[PDB]
Amino acid sequence: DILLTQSPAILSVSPGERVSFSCRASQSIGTDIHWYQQRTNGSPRLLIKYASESISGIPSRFSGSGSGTDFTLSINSVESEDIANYYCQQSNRWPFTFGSGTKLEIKRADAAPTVSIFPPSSEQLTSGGASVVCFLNNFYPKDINVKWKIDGSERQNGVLNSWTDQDSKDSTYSMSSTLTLTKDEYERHNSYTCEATHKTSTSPIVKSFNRN
Amino acid sequence: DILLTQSPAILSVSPGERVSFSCRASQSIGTDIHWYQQRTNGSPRLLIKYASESISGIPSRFSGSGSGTDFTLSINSVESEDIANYYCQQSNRWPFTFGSGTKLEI
Amino acid sequence: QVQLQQPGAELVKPGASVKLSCKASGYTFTSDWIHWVKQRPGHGLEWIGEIIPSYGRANYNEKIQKKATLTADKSSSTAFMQLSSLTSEDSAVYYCARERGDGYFAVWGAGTTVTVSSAKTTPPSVYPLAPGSAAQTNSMVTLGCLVKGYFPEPVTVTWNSGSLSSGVHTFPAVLQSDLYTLSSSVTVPSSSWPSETVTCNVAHPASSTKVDKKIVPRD
Amino acid sequence: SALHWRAAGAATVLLVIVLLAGSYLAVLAERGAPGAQLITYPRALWWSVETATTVGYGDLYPVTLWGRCVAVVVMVAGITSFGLVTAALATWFVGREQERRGH
Ligand SMILES: CCCCCCCCCCCC(=O)OC[C@H](CO)OC(=O)CCCCCCCC
Ligand SMILES: CCCC[N+](CCCC)(CCCC)CCCC
Ligand SMILES: CCCCCCCCCO
Ligand SMILES: CCCCCCC
Ligand SMILES: [Co+2]
Repeated sequence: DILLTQSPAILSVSPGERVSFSCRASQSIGTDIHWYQQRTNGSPRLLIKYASESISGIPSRFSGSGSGTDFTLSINSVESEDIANYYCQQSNRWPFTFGSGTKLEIKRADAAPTVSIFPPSSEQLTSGGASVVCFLNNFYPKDINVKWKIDGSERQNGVLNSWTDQDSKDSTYSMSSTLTLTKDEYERHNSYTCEATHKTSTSPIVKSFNRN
Repeated sequence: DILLTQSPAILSVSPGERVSFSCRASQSIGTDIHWYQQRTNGSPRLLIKYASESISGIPSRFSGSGSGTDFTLSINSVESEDIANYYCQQSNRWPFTFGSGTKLEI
Repeated sequence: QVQLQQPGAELVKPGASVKLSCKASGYTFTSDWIHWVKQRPGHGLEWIGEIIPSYGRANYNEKIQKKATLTADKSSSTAFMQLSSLTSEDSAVYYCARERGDGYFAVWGAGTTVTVSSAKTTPPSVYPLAPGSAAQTNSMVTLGCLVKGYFPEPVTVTWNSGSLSSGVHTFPAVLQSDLYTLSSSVTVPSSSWPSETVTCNVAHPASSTKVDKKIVPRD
Repeated sequence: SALHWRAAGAATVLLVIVLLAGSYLAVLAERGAPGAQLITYPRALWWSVETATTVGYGDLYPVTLWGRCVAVVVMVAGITSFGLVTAALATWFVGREQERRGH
């Protein structure tokens, strides 16, 4: 089968810059290469067909070039909605094959997170569980640490975290931290605090509430 | 003559695992590759013809894939009777040539 | 209109089979092929097979072990893929796509999330996330809802039936003891809530449940 | 009217139909064969034209049994049909020469 190599696997660029994705075929395939964009949780979307042909609805920003074995997808002036995975596909010889993918990453300005802490809901307390949820939102760079304190003391057990991929609206990152307890364990403590340490400040950002 | 490279020369695998033998031709030969199994002290036995075609009597376990220069013999779920030497053979251009062999080890 | 309709999810037990559908609509020709494409979480696109519904001939990826059997129904315009004897290796999103016989996939299904597990289906509990009484406000306010104790993936979370888009992120789910949990975060101008209303809608296709949750100030 | 021109007309319509069905069937036959290039409809129509005229550049060609049977039908039909045009022209010229002679 025709092997389609896409290297680099990841590409970092600053907003408004020109970007070029590479696709190399293991043998000569004229111009029988097509390019797809796949955003986080989306299905693939055709951008360019036969190496250079426009699709309607695709921004004029996107172009393609190349023939034989070497192919290029280009974006004039990258913007946030272009954060995606990018795949090439060949239809020269049976079977059709895909390249392995290039991820596009944007380097925007540094931004501090917006922290929010949330007490458990009364509907949840009724069911006998308690979840304290903390959002660390729209920060950049992606490196971040969250810390929990119950009544002044660092808590580590029952804390699950989740990070988002780079955001296609503003190129930032976000993270949720969830401390789960029983209603009982939650009842025998007063103050619950969420601490975020991030590049943008030597002092942590902290948010907390008391159970009363 | 067409050179047929089979690397690795030996392949170790755990029972029931999927195994893949590699055969690379020094030039493009469409699908004109055939695969043989040779057990200790036995004669070679044809497994796959024209890169992917079944032979009757061969367990469904065995399949082949590839074209041009890169060929793969695969075994879904290896078992003991598969311990053997495995050879590829080309019939695209005269003279017919054999690969050097991959030994399967469990 | 959505050219290719696939179910969101299928849950399947090790060793069991499933039959995925893909209902085509729009312009349909004898030259049309329907392809099936497998994507594992975090990995790339892998081609499984194709069928020409106008003739019923199907071809398959030879590099991979054959789990699929492709069929099509000319009258109902539906392509099917029968996946047989699955393992956790087979847990993935399976897309269908349509090719007009000219090499490229002009359009794709939204995909069917297939989870191969012994564990049982469970709809999510949806809880509100409104600030506590000391939470000082800015020009914006952050609300959310917590979607927990569900299986299998996925859930879809919208805000105000999709009409609220800017300021939303929904976090990837975490798996603990055969149940998933995630949260979604909305941020609206603070002057606009709670006067203008704010609701999350959580669809969980594997249990055919869609629930609403309005976000109101604590009391 | 005259048989030779009827047959020429008919030859041309048949050939167009063979080209079109050959394109469709070549793709059908050839997909599922690793390495096959004769697998999309537009280049298949081109391939069948260059086969019927017997030009055969070698940019495209079937590699399967049925693809090759398809190819043979296309050749025979292109050669036959163009032969029929030559035949019809010879009938035309012969009849006009009989006249010019007073026969
Ligand atoms: C002097 C004796 C001549 C005997 C030749 C007989 C060949 C015909 C059928 C055998 C089936 C087979 O396994 O061949 C098809 C092959 C499948 O592997 O693919 C092929 O491509 C065979 C190509 C043959 C195309 C011939 C078309 C002519 C109208
Ligand atoms: C200039 C074209 C002539 C090519 N012909 C006929 C054309 C076929 C469409 C080939 C027929 C052979 C079967 C004549 C042979 C030339 C020696
Ligand atoms: C001999 C010409 C008829 C075509 C043979 C079968 C067509 C392709 C089958 O898949
Ligand atoms: C089975 C009918 C044959 C089609 C004509 C070949 C071009
Ligand atoms: Co006379």
